[PDB]
Amino acid sequence: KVFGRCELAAAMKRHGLDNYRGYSLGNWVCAAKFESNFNTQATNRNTDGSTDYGILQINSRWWCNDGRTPGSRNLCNIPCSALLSSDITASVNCAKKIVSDGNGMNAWVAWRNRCKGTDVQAWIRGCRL
Ligand code: NA
Repeated sequence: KVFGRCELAAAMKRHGLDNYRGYSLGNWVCAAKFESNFNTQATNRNTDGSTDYGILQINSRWWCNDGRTPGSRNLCNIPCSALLSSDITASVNCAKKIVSDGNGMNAWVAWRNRCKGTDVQAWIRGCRL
C-alpha cells in the first residue's frame, strides 16, 4: 500500500505516534517519506547482509526475523514480512521500541539527514487531524 501523506498522518496519530517520546507527528511523516516514499512494501538490502523493511525501513539485524540475517536479534519479536502489511500496526509498535532506545529518531538515517532541523510541521499541513 502506498499511503497518501495525510492518510498516513491520520493512521500514525490513531496509533499513538503524535508526540511519542516527544517527536511530533510531522517528524514521523517526514521519516516515512524519505525512508520508503510512503510504500509499505519497500525493502532494501544492506552491505552487512541485513535488510530494511516497510514504511519505516526497520532492520533485520536487530528488530525482526527474516531467516537470512545470521546472528541477528528479533527485538520486536516479529517476522520482517509483517512490516510490509497495509496495516501499519506492527511497524508502529516496533518503531516505538526503536525510538525509546538511547538515540531517539537518530536511529533513522533519513530522519537525521533530511528531517531533523527542518520545518517538519509542513508534512502535516492541510491535513484533517
Ligand atoms: Na533478525
